[PDB]
Amino acid sequence: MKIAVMTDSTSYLSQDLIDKYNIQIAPLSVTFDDGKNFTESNEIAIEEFYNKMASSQTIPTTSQPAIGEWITKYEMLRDQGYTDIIVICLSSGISGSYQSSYQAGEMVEGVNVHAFDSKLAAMIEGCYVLRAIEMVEEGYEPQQIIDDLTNMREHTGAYLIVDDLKNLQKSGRITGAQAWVMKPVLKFEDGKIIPEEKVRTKKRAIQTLEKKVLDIVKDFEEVTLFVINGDHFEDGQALYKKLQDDCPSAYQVAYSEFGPVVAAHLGSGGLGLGYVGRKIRLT
Ligand SMILES: CC[C@H](C)CCCCCCCCCCCCC(=O)O
Repeated sequence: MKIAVMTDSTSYLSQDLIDKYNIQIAPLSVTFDDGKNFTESNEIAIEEFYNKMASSQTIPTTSQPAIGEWITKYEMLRDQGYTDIIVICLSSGISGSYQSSYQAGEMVEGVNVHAFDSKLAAMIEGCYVLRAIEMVEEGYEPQQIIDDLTNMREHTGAYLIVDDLKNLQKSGRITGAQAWVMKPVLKFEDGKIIPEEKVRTKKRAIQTLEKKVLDIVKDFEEVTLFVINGDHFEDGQALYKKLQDDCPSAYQVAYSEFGPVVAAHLGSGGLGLGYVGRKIRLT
């Protein structure tokens, strides 16, 4: 038994971790209104993406990995001698990437695929990859890893804000906000993005993100927090610095950013605060 762990590009793992653990990536893509298509990778300079998105009369659209891209990746890992593949996917609530990876796993011969619906995105999704790789090294079997990740998902969540709900509304990735067709605070709930509160200022929304999350993770035996920032540098920097001041060092507090595919749906000003009830290995 040789177990591989792979994921899609929206887990936004650093190239260092991808290189070190040889993590295969099924990439998602972005398509701009001038017909220019782009595949997600760390090669992309993210400020260049925000610039083109701001200079687009029409919001760009995104694509999940086609089912054939999952298949090709599964066959490559099988043909390298892997018998089992753990697949960490973007939330099934916002993308078909998981169901495609699931269906692709049924269709590929000679290797066992264990697709996992992270029910989130970005480096919070990435944390499931890093937990899976850690357990593989420790000798666990695929069902034990899927069981552990499922328990991890019960103590994992995220809150977030955006400058303008237009991008989420255009793509249909905000649920239950038909009345809004003030500053909204959103959260993930069973893999979908819903409104949580509405505050008067952006600064109060950022303080609200911290309070919501700290109130939750206070009861966890292990805590990892991720500040995941968009195109406004000082917003993520302000939240990250304040968390380092307000949290004990027993909390793991990390920083990351949104890639093009997620940025296309949030628009400018996206800022997330995510939590995992585990001490995830980030090295
Ligand atoms: C701290 C964690 C953060 C709060 C996470 C925020 C994630 C926001 C996701 C926006 C929606 C992306 C849909 C991509 C669909 C891709 C497709 O299938 O086309």
